[PDB]
Amino acid sequence: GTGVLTESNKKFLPFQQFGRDIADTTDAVRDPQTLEILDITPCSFGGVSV
Amino acid sequence: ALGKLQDVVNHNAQALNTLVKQLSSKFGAISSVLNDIFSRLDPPEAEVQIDRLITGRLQSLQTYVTQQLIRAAEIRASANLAATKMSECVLGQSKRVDFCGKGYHLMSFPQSAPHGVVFLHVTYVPAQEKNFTTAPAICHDGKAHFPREGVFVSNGTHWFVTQRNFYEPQIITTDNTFVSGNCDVVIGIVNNTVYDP
Amino acid sequence: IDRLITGRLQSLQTYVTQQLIRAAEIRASANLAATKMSECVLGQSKRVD
Amino acid sequence: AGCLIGAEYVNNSYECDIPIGAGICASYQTQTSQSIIAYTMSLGAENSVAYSNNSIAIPTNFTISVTTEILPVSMTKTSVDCTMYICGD
Amino acid sequence: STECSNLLLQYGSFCTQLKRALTGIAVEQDKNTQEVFAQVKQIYKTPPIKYFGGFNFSQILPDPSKPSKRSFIEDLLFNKAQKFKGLTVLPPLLTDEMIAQYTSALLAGTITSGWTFGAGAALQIPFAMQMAYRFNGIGVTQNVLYENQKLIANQFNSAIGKIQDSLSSTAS
Repeated sequence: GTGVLTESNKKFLPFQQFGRDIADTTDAVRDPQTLEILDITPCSFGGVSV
Repeated sequence: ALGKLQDVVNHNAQALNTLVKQLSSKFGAISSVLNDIFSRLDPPEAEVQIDRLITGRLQSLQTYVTQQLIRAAEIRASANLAATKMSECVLGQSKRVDFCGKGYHLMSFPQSAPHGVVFLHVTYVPAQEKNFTTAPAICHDGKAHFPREGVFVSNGTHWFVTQRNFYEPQIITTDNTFVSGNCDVVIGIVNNTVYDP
Repeated sequence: IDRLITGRLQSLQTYVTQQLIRAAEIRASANLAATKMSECVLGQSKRVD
Repeated sequence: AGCLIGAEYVNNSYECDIPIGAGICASYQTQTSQSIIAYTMSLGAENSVAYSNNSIAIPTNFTISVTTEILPVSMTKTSVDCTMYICGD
Repeated sequence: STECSNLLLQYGSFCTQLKRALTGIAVEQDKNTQEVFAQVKQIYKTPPIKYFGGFNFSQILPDPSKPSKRSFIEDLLFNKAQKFKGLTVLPPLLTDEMIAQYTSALLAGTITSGWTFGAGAALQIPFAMQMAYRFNGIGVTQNVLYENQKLIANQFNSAIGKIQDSLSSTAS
């Protein structure tokens, strides 16, 4: 996927790796070889009006 | 001023243009020419892209019909509203506020227009107001009097009775008042005298 | 991908149609409320009920 | 609603000409070269009327005005062909 | 999907009609929000003295203490979601502050004029005389009011007080 990687203050149980949101979308991940709670955010976009 | 009448015409023109342009669009086919398709592809495979084309065309026609129905609903609503407004304004005077223009409704004149109707409402707007001293009622020697159709006003020295739409000072007589109780219950009573012809 | 985009376009068209149908009634209710306000606040009315 | 690039915010208040959003209205107005300016729309002027216990206002003149109103009554008619719009020859 | 946009244009032009419909819906919503509130040109204000013959209006007039500038009833009614994949919500043109100012100006103009501010120039008239003139529109004379003004004001105050309690009780 694509997005910005940040750090969230979440406490995941030591058996889960993925992360889902209310709208069935990925929102949180786990560092494979570091075990750190990472947070993803969608890339910047929007509309243009003249 | 004719934007409301030109809007529906522009919408119909845009819908017709879109319906005409939707034909030149391949709905998952190699080309749009049915003759070229039937000449190039084999008869077995010729019954694949034509199905998608006819499905897309039927969907476009259904969407057009739905939009036409949605527009005709509002057109009928507006026509019924205009008919009611005409029947209430032209033949008969109405007392509904803000309905027959801004002001006191006096008359109306209908006019014709392409796919529309124009109304001319005549109103009544007062002007040149002036401040005056008012009072609820006046007190006689042993009785009270209330205005029948008007309001007691004063220019500073004398008292008169005028209507609530045009300043017309008139003397206070017994032909425009009525006795009801005495001067012990109204808050703000004033002492004066009435004229008896 | 053709079937997917066709289904998504059909869903979007259904959503737009539902939005238009709802906005029609919303406009009707707004016009009714505006008429009621203009008849009630801006003067006394004699219409029963 | 976003970031407006190409206009300056004026601390005055005028009528709304081009609606932007959240009460913001843009207008091509002179600042004294003419440029697009941005400001907050005004609802109207102040007309505070006095009010006492023994005051009344009776008019002395009147005027006659004539207004107009436009209302659509109908539209145009349409009729398409079934076998001609779907199939050619 | 840099290759998904290639076959998107092959099905025709569908983004123009839907965007036009959404823009029309937005303009219609703005016009509906305007044609209900924006009906007067002059913004009337309330006088400092709040002795309107004996009738209390402290529950409908805007409260200047709080920054919201709303009345007591509007607070109870008021005190009672992100971009998923491109769905954006456009903010309205008229704000809650402007709507509250319009409502307050309308209420002040009503209380000050009666039924003349909506038909012409603003004409001042006492509230007692306004009620006496309104009572004649149904058959009741003016002496009934001039006698039972106290009872009518008490009943009006009781009804205004009970309206808020009923609104707070009913949650539907």
